[PDB]
Amino acid sequence: MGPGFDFAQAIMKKNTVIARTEKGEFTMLGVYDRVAVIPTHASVGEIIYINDVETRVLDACALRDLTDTNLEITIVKLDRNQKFRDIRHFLPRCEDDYNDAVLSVHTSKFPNMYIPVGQVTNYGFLNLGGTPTHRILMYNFPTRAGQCGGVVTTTGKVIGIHVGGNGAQGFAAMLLHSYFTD
Ligand SMILES: C[C@H]1CCCN(S(C)(=O)=O)[C@@H]1CO
Repeated sequence: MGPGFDFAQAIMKKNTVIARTEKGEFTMLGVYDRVAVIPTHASVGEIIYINDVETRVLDACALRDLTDTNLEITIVKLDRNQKFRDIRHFLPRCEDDYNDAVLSVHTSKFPNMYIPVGQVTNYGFLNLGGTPTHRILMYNFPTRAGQCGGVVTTTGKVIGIHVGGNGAQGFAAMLLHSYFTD
């Protein structure tokens, strides 16, 4: 409808795949080469389905901060025959608050879904499903099961991936440029 949705659509149409694990179907953001991200609660194994194609996992790393606290981001390298558009220049360098964010989802259940979530708070610490978690962003939208892995954008920035909710608020794990230096 506007430039927020325009930037979100541009990311969804080139930089997302549908990932399926034994824990369900997830929006999965491709960042560069064969490297993508997914919430750590997806429990990625040796094999994953990418757009319903059996795909070997070449590497999978559940990120933690230097306090050894969960970040809820898993970085996956996929045995895929095609590279993602490199979007690392749209990643923030620092933890921040944001205005006017969009959460975008693409699964079998929720295709071509875009949610204007509004103001995004650097919330920081969250007890997420019983697990102490750092670098959490919060937005005031009643997100539901099926939205995990959803991409959070502003105009010009890819800032996080949806990892949970409490029925009234939704929570995303930050994406930082420093996670994807090679
Ligand atoms: C292609 C296989 C990879 C290993 C796991 N299995 S399975 C029966 O779902 O456990 C996949 C079958 O589609």
